[PDB]
Amino acid sequence: RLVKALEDIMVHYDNTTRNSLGNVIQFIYGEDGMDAAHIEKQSLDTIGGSDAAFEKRYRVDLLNTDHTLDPSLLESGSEILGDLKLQVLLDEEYKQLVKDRKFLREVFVDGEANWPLPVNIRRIIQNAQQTFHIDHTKPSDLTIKDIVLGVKDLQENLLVLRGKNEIIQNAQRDAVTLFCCLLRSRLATRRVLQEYRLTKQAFDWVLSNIEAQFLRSVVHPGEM
Amino acid sequence: KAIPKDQRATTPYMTKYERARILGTRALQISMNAPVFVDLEGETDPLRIAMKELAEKKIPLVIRRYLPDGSFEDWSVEELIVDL
Amino acid sequence: YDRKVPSPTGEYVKEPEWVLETDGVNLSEVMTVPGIDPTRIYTNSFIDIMEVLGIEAGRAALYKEVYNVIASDGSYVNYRHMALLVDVMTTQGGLTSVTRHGFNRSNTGALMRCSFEETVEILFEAGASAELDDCRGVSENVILGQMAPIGTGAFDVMIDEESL
Amino acid sequence: IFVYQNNITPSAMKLVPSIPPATIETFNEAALVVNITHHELVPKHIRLSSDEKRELLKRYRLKESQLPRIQRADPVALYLGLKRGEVVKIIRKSETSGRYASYRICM
Amino acid sequence: VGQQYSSAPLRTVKEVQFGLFSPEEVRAISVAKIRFPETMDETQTRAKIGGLNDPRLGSIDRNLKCQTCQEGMNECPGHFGHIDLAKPVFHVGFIAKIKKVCECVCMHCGKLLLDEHNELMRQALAIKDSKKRFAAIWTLCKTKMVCETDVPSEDDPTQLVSRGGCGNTQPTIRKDGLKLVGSWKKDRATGDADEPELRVLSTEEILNIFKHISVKDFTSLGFNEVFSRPEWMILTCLPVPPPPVRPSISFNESQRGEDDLTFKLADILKANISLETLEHNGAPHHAIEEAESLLQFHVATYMDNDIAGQPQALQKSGRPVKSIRARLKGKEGRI
Amino acid sequence: GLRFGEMERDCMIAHGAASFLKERLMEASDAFRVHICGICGLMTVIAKLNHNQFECKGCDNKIDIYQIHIPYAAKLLFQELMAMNITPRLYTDRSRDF
Ligand SMILES: [Zn+2]
Ligand SMILES: [Zn+2]
Ligand SMILES: [Zn+2]
Repeated sequence: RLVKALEDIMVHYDNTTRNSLGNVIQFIYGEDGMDAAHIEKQSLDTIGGSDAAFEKRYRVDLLNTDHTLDPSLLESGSEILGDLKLQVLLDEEYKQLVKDRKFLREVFVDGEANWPLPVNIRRIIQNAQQTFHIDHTKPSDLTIKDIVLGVKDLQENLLVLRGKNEIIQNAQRDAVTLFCCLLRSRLATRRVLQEYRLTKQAFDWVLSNIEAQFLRSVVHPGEM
Repeated sequence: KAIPKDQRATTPYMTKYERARILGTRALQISMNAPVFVDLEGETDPLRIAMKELAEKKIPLVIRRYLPDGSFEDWSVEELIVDL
Repeated sequence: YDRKVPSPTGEYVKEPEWVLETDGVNLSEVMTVPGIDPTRIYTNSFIDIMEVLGIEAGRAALYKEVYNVIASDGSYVNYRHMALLVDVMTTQGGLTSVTRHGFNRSNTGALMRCSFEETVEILFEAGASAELDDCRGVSENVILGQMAPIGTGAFDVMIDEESL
Repeated sequence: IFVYQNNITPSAMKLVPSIPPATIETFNEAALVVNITHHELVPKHIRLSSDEKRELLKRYRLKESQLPRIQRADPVALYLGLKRGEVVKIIRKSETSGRYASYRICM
Repeated sequence: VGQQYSSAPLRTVKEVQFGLFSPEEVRAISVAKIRFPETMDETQTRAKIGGLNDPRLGSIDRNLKCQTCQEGMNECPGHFGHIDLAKPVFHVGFIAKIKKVCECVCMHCGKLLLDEHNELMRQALAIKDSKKRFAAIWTLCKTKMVCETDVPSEDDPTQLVSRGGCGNTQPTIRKDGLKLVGSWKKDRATGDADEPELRVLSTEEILNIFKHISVKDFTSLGFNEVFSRPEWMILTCLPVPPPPVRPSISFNESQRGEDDLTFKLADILKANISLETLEHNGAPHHAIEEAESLLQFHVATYMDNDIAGQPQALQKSGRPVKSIRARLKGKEGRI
Repeated sequence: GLRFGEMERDCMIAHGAASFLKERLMEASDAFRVHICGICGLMTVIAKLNHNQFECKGCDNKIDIYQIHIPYAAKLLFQELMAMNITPRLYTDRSRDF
């Protein structure tokens, strides 16, 4: 009976899910445009633990001897201390991380952090670190503009919809919202330098892989 | 009702269904002694040759993608990016 | 019941709360009783939820119900599958069942699998109402000797006068 | 909007539709003691201007019959005072994407 | 297929629009007219007659000739025939519908028994299921039994509102085989208006009442102004399927042979003619009626064998039969 | 077992394997070639292939005409519907006059 009720529902080229009549059932398949065989359970960190922990983890205050990036994690570490213009970039990144946390805590009122999403970021990073034999001893040659502006640019490339009008572009921003929250928390500046230790080379490799895998995760029109 | 080469909002990427049908159409032709467009570095199995033609973007085929409303877009096998 | 809640420091903590479980349903009237949290009241009767809270709330509930029936055996099913089912049952504003409502249809074609030894009648009415067959099904297209506009056939292929 | 206590007379009820276009709505006090829109399972419905409606129907390129539907008497439509033909944008949280918007047209 | 050429662009069916064949179209496309209920031998001289199996329809004898379409018994897609009916007749498959439509519309002017003035009718009218809406309107209308002239407005019941003027009483229609019977009365048990009246509703009356139903009215019903007008459920011009449908078993040479459908067609044709030969020669009323219902019996059985009898009188004394619906019972059941 | 029924078909549909479904579900019946009016979806087209003349009277058609291949069992089923006063309009365009 279930088969009979859904048999005619297919994904069209507009990413819409419709029945034989042409009626819209889902304005975008699965509310995210993704193919289920390309989704994996991942942990949305931004959502868990105490705020102190949230701040210790993501907060970068170039204007504070204590809450700055130690000059050993970064090559240009010393000359970054007290940099007003960069600190403006780093505050944009933090306000966004704090919004994300609020947002997530509303969607998953529970507090649950592991949810199936496409592109396994942790795996991509474990690859980079092995591929470029990244030594956890020397400071990275990544710029703060490299990371912040880099992660910001990538987000404009994770495409599910392409329409050039206003409606579609909003639909596009919506569909990619949850994934982008995972993204921003995985590629926050302190994380990239303190935890992962990516070099400019490994990092640029990580960004293009995430885009490749993501696009490879979108559902194909014609899916029954 | 056709859409200009510009303004196509459909995927730049080839779908697994298109790849399956193109390879099958092309293979059928090769199975009937139709002219091949690549160098058979030893191949003899049609589908296997078709796959070779695809990789070298030498399949003169076009895909007509219809939209639920009736309009449609045209993408050449050449254009389509193949990553699956 | 234990309840995961944000503590003042930020981390989630368990905060037990008394809850009332009943035998019988009257959502509209209990919902209004003083002393409760009308914001969180619930019932496994997604039909009453629809009539009191609307179809969108009806949908959400129907998903919660289907989902429980699958979690009860520890089984897991990706969200989209149950979601698609729940949207179809909800698209027309009401809760449309799936366990065969119509004696003729659901979404077919006056050509697909001739049901009832009197297909004749299925065609007689299609004629009397000017039924328009979309021809997207598999059987209709089999009767027509064509391939269905699905998956591998949801687009056409053509020769290209471009290739040099 | 006419709020009453126990009920109205079937006679008077037929007195409602009688002054076009000005519409008249009725509510039984009881059905208002609690605001359903404040409920957990109820996502935000937002009435679209007929202008936003054309843009909607245009970009997705749909007939009006191809949109999901919402009953004229749906508790939420009654709340918003929806009129046959009007469209509501429904913005809900999603475990899949962050937010997902759907649309329903009043029948 | 068929190794020949046609400058006609090859394509695939994308949509199938169902509907009813109107008498006009059945003629517009027909090739022959079909009179003589016999075939082959015009004073012995075998061949074919301008009555059946030839006037234009597909051919036999390996003769390419076939309306200039040439080709042969393998490339020629049988051409359809024409055949006027002396009197109009119900199409077996719609008697049920025909009755219900009569219980919805007034049997004197064709005005729906319930307007947009009635509240329970508005709800029904809003439904989008040509199947369910019809059902809702019918259950609401079969109640009314007097084409009202004045109805209470959306205001004071004190004030009335006018509508199509035709106060006449409605009949309760019951079905008897292939005929519809109506009973009249000026209310139930009221003084000087007791007892009923039973007159059989003639096909001609039904036909004209339907022809007086407005586009809006029959469309609020499941009917379509272009593909399916109510009036067309009633037969006037019957289509004659070409030879490919109704074959002819010819064993080489000098032997009879024509399919059962052709036979049945003959009787329809015969009965149709014996009916006309009761007007050109004048005749009693009850006589022209028996003749009518005779035609009706064949046009009905020609398509469906499931009524009062099983007409199996076709060159066979053993008495065997076949029909179109039946033909599909092995073409709807074999597919 | 050994059959290929409804459940088996649903699986092939899910895989999106359309031609396989076509290959496996199509019967023996010959692929017959018919002509059709583009105005009325009927098989009332007179074809004189040597003279290149196509006419669908009742419609005044000679240019707006097409050709299609369909199993002969279909041609019959359709002509049989025409015999019962029912019209099975075959159209080449999905986009109606809408
Ligand atoms: Zn011919
Ligand atoms: Zn009247
Ligand atoms: Zn025509």
